[PDB]
Amino acid sequence: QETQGQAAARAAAADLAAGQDDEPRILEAPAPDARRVYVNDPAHFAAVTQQFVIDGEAGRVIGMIDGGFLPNPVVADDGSFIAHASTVFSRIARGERTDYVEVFDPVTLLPTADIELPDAPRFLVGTYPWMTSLTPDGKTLLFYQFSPAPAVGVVDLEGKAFKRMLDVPDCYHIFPTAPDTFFMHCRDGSLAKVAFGTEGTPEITHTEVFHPEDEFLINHPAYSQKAGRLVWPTYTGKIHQIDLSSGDAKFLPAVEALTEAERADGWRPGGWQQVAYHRALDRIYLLVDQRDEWRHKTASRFVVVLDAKTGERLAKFEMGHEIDSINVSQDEKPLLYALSTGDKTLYIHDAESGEELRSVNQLGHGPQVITTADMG
Amino acid sequence: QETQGQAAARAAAADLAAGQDDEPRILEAPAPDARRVYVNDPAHFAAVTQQFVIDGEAGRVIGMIDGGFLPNPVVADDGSFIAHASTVFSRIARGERTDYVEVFDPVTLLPTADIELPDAPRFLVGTYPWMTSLTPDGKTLLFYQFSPAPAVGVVDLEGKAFKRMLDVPDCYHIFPTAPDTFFMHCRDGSLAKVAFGTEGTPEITHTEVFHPEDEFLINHPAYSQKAGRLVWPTYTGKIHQIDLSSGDAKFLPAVEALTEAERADGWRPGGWQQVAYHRALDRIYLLVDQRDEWRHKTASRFVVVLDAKTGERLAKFEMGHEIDSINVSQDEKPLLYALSTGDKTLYIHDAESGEELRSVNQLGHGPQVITTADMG
Amino acid sequence: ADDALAALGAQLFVDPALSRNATQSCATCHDPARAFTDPREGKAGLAVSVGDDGQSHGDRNTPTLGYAALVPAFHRDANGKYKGGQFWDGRADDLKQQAGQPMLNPVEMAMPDRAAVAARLRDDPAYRTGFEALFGKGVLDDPERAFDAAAEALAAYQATGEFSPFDSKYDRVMRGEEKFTPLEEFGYTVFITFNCRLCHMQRKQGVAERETFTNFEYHNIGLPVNETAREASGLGADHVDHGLLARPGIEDPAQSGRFKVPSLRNVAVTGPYMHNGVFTDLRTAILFYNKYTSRRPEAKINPETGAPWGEPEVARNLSLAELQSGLMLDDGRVDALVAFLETLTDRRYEPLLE
Amino acid sequence: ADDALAALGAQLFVDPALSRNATQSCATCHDPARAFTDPREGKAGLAVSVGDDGQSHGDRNTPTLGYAALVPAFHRDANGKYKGGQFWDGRADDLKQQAGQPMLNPVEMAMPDRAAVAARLRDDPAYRTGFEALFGKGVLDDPERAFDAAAEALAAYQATGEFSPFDSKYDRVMRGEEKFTPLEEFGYTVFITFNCRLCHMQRKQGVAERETFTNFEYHNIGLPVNETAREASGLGADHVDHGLLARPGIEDPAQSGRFKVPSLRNVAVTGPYMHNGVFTDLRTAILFYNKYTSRRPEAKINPETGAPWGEPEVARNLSLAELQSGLMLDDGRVDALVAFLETLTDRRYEPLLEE
Amino acid sequence: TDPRAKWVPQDNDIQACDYWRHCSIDGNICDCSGGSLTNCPPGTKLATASWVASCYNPTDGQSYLIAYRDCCGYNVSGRCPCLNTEGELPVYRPEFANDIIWCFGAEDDAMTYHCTISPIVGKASHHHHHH
Amino acid sequence: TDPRAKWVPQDNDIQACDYWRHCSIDGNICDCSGGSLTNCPPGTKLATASWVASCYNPTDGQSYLIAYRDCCGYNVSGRCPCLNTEGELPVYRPEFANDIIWCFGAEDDAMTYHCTISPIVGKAS
Ligand code: HEC
Ligand code: HEC
Ligand code: HEC
Ligand code: HEC
Ligand SMILES: [Ca+2]
Ligand SMILES: [Ca+2]
Repeated sequence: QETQGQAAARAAAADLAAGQDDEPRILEAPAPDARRVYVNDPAHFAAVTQQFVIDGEAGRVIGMIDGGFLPNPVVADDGSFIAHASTVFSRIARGERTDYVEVFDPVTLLPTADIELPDAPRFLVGTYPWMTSLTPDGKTLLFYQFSPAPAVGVVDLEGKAFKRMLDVPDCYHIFPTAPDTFFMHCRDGSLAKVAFGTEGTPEITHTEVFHPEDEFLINHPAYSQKAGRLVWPTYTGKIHQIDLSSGDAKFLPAVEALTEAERADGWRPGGWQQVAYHRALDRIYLLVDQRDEWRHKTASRFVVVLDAKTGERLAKFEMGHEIDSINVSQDEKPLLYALSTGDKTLYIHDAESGEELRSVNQLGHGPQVITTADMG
Repeated sequence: QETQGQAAARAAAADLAAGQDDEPRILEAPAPDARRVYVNDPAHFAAVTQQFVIDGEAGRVIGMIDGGFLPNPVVADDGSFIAHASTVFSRIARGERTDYVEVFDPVTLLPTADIELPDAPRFLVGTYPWMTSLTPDGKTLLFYQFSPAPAVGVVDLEGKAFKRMLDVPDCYHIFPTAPDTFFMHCRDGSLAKVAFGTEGTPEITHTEVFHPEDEFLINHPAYSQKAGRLVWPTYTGKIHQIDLSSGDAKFLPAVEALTEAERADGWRPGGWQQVAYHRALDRIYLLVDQRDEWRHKTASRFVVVLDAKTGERLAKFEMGHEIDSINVSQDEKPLLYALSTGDKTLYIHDAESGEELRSVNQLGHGPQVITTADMG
Repeated sequence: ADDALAALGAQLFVDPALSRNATQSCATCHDPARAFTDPREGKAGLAVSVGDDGQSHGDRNTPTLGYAALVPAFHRDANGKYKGGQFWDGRADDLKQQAGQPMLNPVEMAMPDRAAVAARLRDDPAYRTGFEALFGKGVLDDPERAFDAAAEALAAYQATGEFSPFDSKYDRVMRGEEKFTPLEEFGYTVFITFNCRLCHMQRKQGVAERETFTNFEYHNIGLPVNETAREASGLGADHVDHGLLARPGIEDPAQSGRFKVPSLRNVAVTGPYMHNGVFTDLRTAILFYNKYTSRRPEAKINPETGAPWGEPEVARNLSLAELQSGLMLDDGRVDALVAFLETLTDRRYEPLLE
Repeated sequence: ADDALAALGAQLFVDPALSRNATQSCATCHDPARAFTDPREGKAGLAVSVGDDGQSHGDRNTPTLGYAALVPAFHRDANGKYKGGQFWDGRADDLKQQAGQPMLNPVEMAMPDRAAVAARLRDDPAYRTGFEALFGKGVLDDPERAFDAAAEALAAYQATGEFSPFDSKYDRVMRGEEKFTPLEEFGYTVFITFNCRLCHMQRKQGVAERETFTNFEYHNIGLPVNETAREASGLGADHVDHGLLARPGIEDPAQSGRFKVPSLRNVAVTGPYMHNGVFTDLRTAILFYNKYTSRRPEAKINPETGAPWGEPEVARNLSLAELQSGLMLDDGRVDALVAFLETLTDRRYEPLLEE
Repeated sequence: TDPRAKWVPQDNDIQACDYWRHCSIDGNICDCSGGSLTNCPPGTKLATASWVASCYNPTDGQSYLIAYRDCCGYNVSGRCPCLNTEGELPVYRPEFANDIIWCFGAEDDAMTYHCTISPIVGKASHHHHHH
Repeated sequence: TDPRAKWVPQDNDIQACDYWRHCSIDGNICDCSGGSLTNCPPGTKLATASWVASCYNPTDGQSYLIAYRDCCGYNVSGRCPCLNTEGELPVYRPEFANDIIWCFGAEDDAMTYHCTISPIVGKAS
């Protein structure tokens, strides 16, 4: 029952009693681990923003990173570094725009690379984790550009330089599969495979169209790079699963997050990061609630858990709060992270029972995105 | 009785009914007037900040102005422009610091000057209005520097250029009295008069000590540049009045804002801008409440209004909210502005009766500074 | 009255006796069978039309008369933007002022003067009766009254529901009578979300009673010269078409190179496109807007030539704020836009789409 | 035992017979009437001390022995910072290791060897009695034993209350037995809020039991050569005092130019200042710190000479992080610091404050 | 106050998030930071890009096309925040998608979001979203 | 809770604004953003400047000098905001003044305010 602030008072009181000296210094964050979790605050389109580095076990903020306008956070699955694509202006929200990638050391939180992106090429949009993406080898960062056209930026983190813009068709999101390959989702209902050598056009292949014009796929699919699993819920909780672990897109069976009855009863997914995917347990987590068809971005009070292989429901948690985004740690007995944009609190649940263990409040103005590293 | 958003709904429905056309465009703000009021939001040390331009008569936001770290806003009394001294960094809160002054057109709110200040010379402090100041002719911006020593920076707004840093004694605040002259309050209990040129050691004179080492003069005195009146409360609601209209400091009779019984009962001033002065009425307004002596920065729920000549109490207004900062319009039948940092709300009161008339909410995160123009 | 006046206009419209050699009428160039445009192949293809003399070519594409009666009279509005009038350069105030100009233009109908016009009206017993019933006795004996009366009859004829039937698929969809195809609705959406609607819409906001897909303003979209048309016109390789600045009374250099926003009604069946008929295909006209937005190497290239569009005939006063929308139209959106535009074809010209 | 060993040290401390020509004792250079410092003039003023031969000058200022017994033995902590020891360069581990050195130093007491020191001690019947009582019979017969025993006696005597009485006004104020003047209290507040406390306070945080106003670390503050002292000492124009790097076993080039943070106790009476006695006035040692903070031209000027402070003897490994505090000390604060530092004078030396 | 409930349009207050024209607005109503229903606040830049929505008007029972537009080049207003999603489609259908900072074509390449205006551009009539 | 009441120190929770060492703190408690009671969060820079207060320690009945120090070069943390003013003097007595961003001396010229630490430096006299 002793809180961290209380234990802290006791230790400080004891150091004073014992006459213990200690040097006021810059603390190092604890080595990244499986329970480390990052919460990004897009601050409702504020010109500057914050990333909160959280120890998920202690429910303690272990550091912070400042960002610009709608930055895209990335987190190297192996823990070696974090990075983001950010955007600043010479006069708060006006004047000369600089888009840039920063790479950070994960314990000092110090920037180790700062890479300018030429011609302000970032897609500025409410934050979608897969609009900016690390290749599996951590050597390359890929960001989406929408204007003047769909395009994908290649950033060399190893050489600390921007390389070039790739042409793509009318497609969206970026899911890296190899040092030189990523898939996108296209308007025509297909996925585009993009392979890029070092020069000239990329080689763009399309898959078969895998959903119709009237079946709407969410802006926040779950993608496990180490699995190659793309998990894509529709507005109705229909979930498209696309395997990418052979290099090409195999389409897994389509599965339903909600029952026929529940959908008739008005149950729909809703929120921001509406879907989480645990890699080892091959499991899907989906933020759902009873809502109108066009209330798809509102908070949800329930998480449903289903086996990705079968589609069977494994549990349904009443979260006890207005949740907008979820994610999971990728260790055994994982935590289920439930972020409330409204509360500005990360509620940290046991992913097995759905029980609330601890929470971390005051996480900015309108936090939305949870990222974890898949360190296993 | 009908709200502004109600009237707008009504007007918009009538235009639609009558097939009325209108070009979507950038509005001009209405001409600045006596009941325009500016609210600054230092945002509790946020690296970027907002000023709200408000029509106090309608209680409407008519515009906003973006700023950096703890800017110092100033407002030409004649209405011709507003400006601020501001601070930005190349990577949100880290990297190369740029201090600059912007001047803005008060109706388009466009910056008409961006003047760099060399060697990052701004004093970074919770916003004291009188730590940056316009000379009466509106041609010079003066800004305080603390590090490495007390100094004062001269910015030519007309020629749009930084002029020089002036060495000053161990003194604080800048109350301009003339194109080339300003007073500061000194550690030794004197005022220093500083007369400066383009080059050469400034002429620095001291007034006599006007208070003992144990009377504590607040960081937000009210100064009517047009009246040359400096109204300086102490921690006890004791008010120093210095008349600087002759060009030299004349010490006015001390007045007590609180009665002896009130003081015996723990009434003390408290807040941020605890004092306002109405020039034409020659009235002092002091934020006061029952408080412990070291709660001098907490909100207060009461305003006493007292005749500046006699120290006679004219009113004690129960504000009905947690008010940190007060200020007044300088026209007849003035508005008394009462900003709650907690509520993020400007409450607009009839200054005669103290009756709350209207209020403007959602003013940033921790707004603290009210500035009005003295136009008449 | 307005009935009779229009009926007289109907007669005058198809009467080649209003040309010097009696070989052409309004209808020769504004052919009712081609949405009131010229089907006749000439030196420069369908870009420009051939006058009464059988050789003289104009320097501008012959525009449709459909919906032209919806355009306001020429005026400068309160934003200081010119709006309305007739001709690509707005040099005529209204349909009435315009009517007389082709009759007396030597490169077109080529009557020497109003007298000669009145003389040909006097030859026709049906004109003596028709005119005299509407304008009074001896109207045809006075060249000024006759010419004016003819122009007025022509203007009234052009204002009949026959020129502006509002019976396109678009019209019927907006009446709720039918629906857009998925592609058409996408085209519509694209048209109002991308820059198009900033110029090809009657209003900035609200609902247009009789939409004709033009705000009646003047813009320079930076088109190049049409080589063959220009050659065929005989105006010279030195010549620059200054658009609106050519209207007498317009002196403002910011108007040089600006042309009236054409109504996009029946656009699908009135190729070639723009003031000089430089693009044969509708798809090309759409594509041309990408040169201001797309950074792809193909945006700089006219698909009809396989070569750079060419420099603007007038390099200045380009509507860059509107044109540089920072958004490219991909193939899909151009397809959508073509579909949408085809729905602006009048009922009677729906057979002409293929 | 504890008192007797100290008492033997007291005898040895004042005994000139430990010098070659018998003119010089510890008390000669470490004069108890001047807070254990050298009042004598040499060729370099009071900056450096003159040895027993009456010609030889050292290169460093003779420091107080007051409070020197509060310094820990020389060591490197986990920080990688060296701390403690004796001498300005901390080349002696502790007091006992230090004691024997002035004795055998040809520029100082100048005894040829340990055998010659023993011989002198053997000649005095009070020493035979005193030494043998504490160290056993025949101690004075063995040069190594006799020399070590003397060093120990001398160490023990320096550990007495006599040397570290903690009866300064500062001490009195901290016991609550009186109060600072306005100036002294501002002085103290400045000392703890400006960079001084980063070096001249025992601890980084908490409360020191016996504050001696030094963290016992080694810092290069970028001091110039003291030209006259350097001339007098005869080490040459090309000689660099490397400070801590000159300690045997210190090889780290980053230690060059670093000196032990002196205790500030009795600082008002132990001028001139710094390892080379380069500054005469207490005020001048304080103003020296403004060279790193202040923008004004006068911050670069030594007010005792009217000339630049000068180039640091060792331009590298300066404590710029600490020294470049971004805040200048105005004269008000300087006066405050002087007044505060004067409170650090032991009681018996308060009369010396006047002059 | 029940966020999941079917959104109920009103035609009585443009500053409230249930005003009929705001049916697929994301961000802040310009009328609360010194613009108006259909104009930008001073100092901002009007984007030429729009996203569009058919919003049912409770008053006349007609569905209208709202081509929303962004006023850009200021930090977010922080006043009258609203997020509605009537007919809102995912990003790959951008013409109906509202997470996008629709600041394209703004003067000075302004690309920061301040607030959004809600002008009517016609009377339709979609397919994925009709009344 | 009553903001105007005399401040009552506690020595049992360092994240609450009534922790005894925070008697004249202004800003955010560093312990709330990855620092500790007397250490800066990672990525920030420790100022060498400070301001002092005599804070009563209700554990031992002793007043201690707390020399506050800012962790700098980050946007304000936004966690555990606090503002106390025991013995706080106006700006002209900067030794005891706490509106000032006391980031002087921080590495890399960092001058933005992130949070404040609360180390003891001596007993109060
Ligand atoms: C030789 C072919 C030809 C003939 C005959 C001709 N026109 Fe035209 N018409 C044109 C051309 C070419 C233009 C464009 C001229 C310009 O822009 O300067 C034009 C323009 C117009 C316009 C303006 C439409 C718009 O959108 O600006 C109207 C109305 C018009 N003509 C009606 C008539 C009438 C009525 C007659 C019979 C008196 C007639 N025309 C005779 C070819 C012809
Ligand atoms: C700056 C205003 C403006 C914008 C934006 C604009 N247009 Fe135009 N449009 C014009 C003008 C002016 C002309 C005639 C140009 C000329 O010939 O000088 C024109 C000509 C056309 C034509 C040829 C029609 C004919 O009768 O010859 C088509 C088709 C067309 N536009 C469609 C579009 C589409 C589709 C878009 C959106 C991609 C668009 N325009 C954007 C103003 C504009
Ligand atoms: C020639 C005059 C002279 C004599 C005699 C002398 N000293 Fe010293 N003392 C010095 C000088 C000079 C230094 C500093 C030199 C250095 O740091 O290398 C010093 C330094 C010391 C220190 C280190 C103090 C500190 O804070 O670093 C101690 C302890 C000391 N002496 C004790 C003694 C004792 C005990 C004797 C008698 C055995 C003695 N001294 C004889 C001049 C003298
Ligand atoms: C970066 C560490 C450091 C800081 C900060 C520092 N000092 Fe020092 N001080 C020293 C060192 C080391 C010496 C010895 C320098 C030498 O002689 O080589 C010294 C010497 C002195 C002396 C001469 C003492 C003697 O016996 O010779 C005085 C007086 C002094 N300091 C006062 C101050 C004051 C006052 C401040 C605050 C403005 C201060 N110091 C800040 C480390 C520091
Ligand atoms: Ca044509
Ligand atoms: Ca000395």
